[PDB]
Amino acid sequence: MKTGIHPEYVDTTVQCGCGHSFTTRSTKQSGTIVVEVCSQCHPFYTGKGRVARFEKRYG
Amino acid sequence: AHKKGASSSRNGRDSAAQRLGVKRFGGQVVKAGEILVRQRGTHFHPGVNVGRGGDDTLFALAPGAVEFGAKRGRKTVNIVPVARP
Amino acid sequence: MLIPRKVKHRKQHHPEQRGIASGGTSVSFGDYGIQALEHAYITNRQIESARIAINRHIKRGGKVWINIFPDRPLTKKPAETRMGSGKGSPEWWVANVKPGRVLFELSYPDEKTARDALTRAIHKLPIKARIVTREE
Amino acid sequence: TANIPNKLTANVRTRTGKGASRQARRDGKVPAVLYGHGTDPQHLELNARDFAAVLRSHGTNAILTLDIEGTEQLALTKALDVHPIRRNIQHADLLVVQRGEKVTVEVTVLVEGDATPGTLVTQDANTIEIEAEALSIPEQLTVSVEGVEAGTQITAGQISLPEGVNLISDPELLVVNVVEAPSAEALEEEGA
Amino acid sequence: AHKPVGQNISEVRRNARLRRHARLRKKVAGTAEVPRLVVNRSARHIHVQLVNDLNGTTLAAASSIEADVRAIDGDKKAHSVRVGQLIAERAKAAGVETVVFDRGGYTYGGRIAALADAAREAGLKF
Amino acid sequence: DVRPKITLACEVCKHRNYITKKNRRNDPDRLEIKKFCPNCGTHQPHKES
RNA sequence: AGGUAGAGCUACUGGAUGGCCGAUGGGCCCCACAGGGUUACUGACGUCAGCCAAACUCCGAAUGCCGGUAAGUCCAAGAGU
RNA sequence: GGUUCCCUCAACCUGGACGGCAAUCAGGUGUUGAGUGUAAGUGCACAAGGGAGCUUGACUGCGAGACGGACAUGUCGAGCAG
RNA sequence: GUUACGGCGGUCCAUAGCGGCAGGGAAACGCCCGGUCCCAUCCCGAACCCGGAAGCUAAGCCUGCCAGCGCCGAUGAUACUACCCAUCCGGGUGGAAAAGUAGGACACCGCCGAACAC
Ligand SMILES: [Zn+2]
Repeated sequence: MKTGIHPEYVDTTVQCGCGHSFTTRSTKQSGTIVVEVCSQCHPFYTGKGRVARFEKRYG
Repeated sequence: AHKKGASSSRNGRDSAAQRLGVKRFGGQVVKAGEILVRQRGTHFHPGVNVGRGGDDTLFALAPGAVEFGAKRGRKTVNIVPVARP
Repeated sequence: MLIPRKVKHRKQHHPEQRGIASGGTSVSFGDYGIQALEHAYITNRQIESARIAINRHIKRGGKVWINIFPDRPLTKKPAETRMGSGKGSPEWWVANVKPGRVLFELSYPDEKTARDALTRAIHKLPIKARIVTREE
Repeated sequence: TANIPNKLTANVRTRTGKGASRQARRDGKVPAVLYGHGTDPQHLELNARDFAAVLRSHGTNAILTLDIEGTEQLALTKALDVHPIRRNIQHADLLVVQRGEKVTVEVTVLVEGDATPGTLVTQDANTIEIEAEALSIPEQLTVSVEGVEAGTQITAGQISLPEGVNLISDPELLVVNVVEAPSAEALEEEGA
Repeated sequence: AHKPVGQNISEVRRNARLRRHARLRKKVAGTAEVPRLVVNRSARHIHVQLVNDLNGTTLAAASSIEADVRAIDGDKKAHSVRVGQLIAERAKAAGVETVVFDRGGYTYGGRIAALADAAREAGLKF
Repeated sequence: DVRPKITLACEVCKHRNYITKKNRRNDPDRLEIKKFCPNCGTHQPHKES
């Protein structure tokens, strides 16, 4: 692997709303990201806030 | 028929003959540096004790007698070291 | 009239007229055929006259094959001019014929009409010929 | 098929070449070659009138019984050299055979019958390859065209063969192609 | 049943090495007075020969298969130096001093270079 | 003249030693080449005159 | 050492006859798209059989040419350099 | 251009966002049908074809031996020294 | 000296190639495991390079048998040809193809080195 031409590639972790967690390596210098739909969340992988205001007005 | 026009030929060119060919045949005794074959490409490839010129001309690298052989489908020209009497 | 769609070299030497035919000396498609007996150049204007004489004599039935095609050109230079100053332009197309070569073929149900239909075509060619069949 | 072989007399050639074959043919003989599995070529001479007599009544694949200097040999006619103009027999290749030996032989096919009146019968393949034993080669295989109408193809796979005869040529050759009779407007459009 | 689709990496390596070995042979030839030095580097051992191409016969040949070479506790490069010294002794004992190096289709460097540098240090001139 | 004739002179003794041609549009600047100079007896830089 | 005469081409470059196969299109019905088939068809690709060429060749002589050797003519070719 | 090292094309089939016969990508068949600045011919896949690093021999004094030739011209060349 | 063994070569470089079937891991030849060290990618430890020894003969390699495709190919006959006869035909002496037929063929030879044995 060459020295300078490549960008940074540092460890990171991923936290998702379903309680699932990751620990991988990537180029995100922040070292941690948040994801709102993951493999565990998606309905298609599980076999299955517009509405917030919509229910906050009508009910 | 009785009507006539003007006609001519646009051909009529050629270049000088180059005198290319084999100059020393099999069995001939040659000196060192003697031209053997004149050619364009490598129709004949060099063998043992034979070089190649700038224009693909094969000459003898050592005195001896000319031999014609083949090596993996390539027509080669070789020099054999005739023994001293 | 038959003309090739294209040829590489348009002005060529005269075809040689020596020897007997090396191949194509037997009937392969039809039942009857015409076999040449001497050398000549057969122009495309005599091939078209020969195959119309066959068609008219048999009227409706039967099929006609032509085994020779006018590939080779002959050049004629302009009339009433001296010798030299180039070479003439091609004027007509010929087919080098040698003895033994089969020119035309025909497959017709009967014999008399089929055999007489070929004789009418022979009288249109500048050579001598004969009628041949598939038997030995 | 049971065939009775034909007796012939063969003489060993004293000379060979083109100056000695022309003398042989000018005399009334034909040069011949008797090779075969025995690894034993022989240059012979057969009478021209007699050799052509059996060929006229037994096909090209005749079974010969050559009498070479008093012995008897069984031979098969392999190839014939025929002049294009004079229709001579300039040569004859003969192959030694034995009884019960399977030989690949190319026999001829004859079409017979009268199809639909408005149809034209055309034959494409003149001969087909046939495997049979040395004494059972059919001298002719016939195919019948009767009641056949319009576009129809009697492929080589439908040709009946005598028992004990195999088929070397594959069943894909087109032997007879029967089609509609060409009209007078179709004879003019062809060949122009 | 199973049937591989493409060439293995062993198939590619074997005949691409000989493809660039025969390319090298266009100039390097072995004479009885100036023999030709072959080397066959492998993942395990290394071999050398002293070849004469006019006769098609080899004169001397050292290798790392010998039980004496395996006694060395160094790495593969350390095993290559000893082979580079064994061949020099056997070549000089046969009256050979000048040779020509035939690297065999490998990159000159590492175990290939360590063998040649030890034979140059031990008498052979190339 | 697209490809004019140019002369190369040694940078030490300034002797015209060679003559050649270059494209004056591909290479607009004076050519710089190391050439053997017999007068000096060694290889010296040469420049277009 | 050739590449002429000859021959050969499913061995290259071109020419080119008759069948079979049937993609693609053309035209039509398939109620319009899409959604299956039919033609005396232009019918590619493939294949069976018969061919042609000074500037085509998978091939290929006879002569001719270069060199060596043994003799022949040798009171002559009235020879070669 | 010199030199050292490395590679095999064209065409076809199948799968892919624009993308189509035909752009970039992947796999397979593929022995020369591609390419060689420029006409044609003889060659080149062992590559003379494609890629990369360093460079100027696109030198000086010479040149045994030959090709070809009415002459004047023209062509090849191992090898020695710097 | 023996072996289903490993290198380096050869032959007017396929009679040796393509394909199909069935088999081998003693030492070697390989796949294989990694990227700390020399070294490397116009991106990638895929390749080149280095350090190793868990698994495997599934591939390369090697062995035996098949004539389907390629390759070689007679004898004889013919085409052609040199010289010579021959008043427009043709013939004699010498040479002799291409295609095709019978057939051959799943290579042969040499120098080293391994393990076993002596
Ligand atoms: Zn100077």
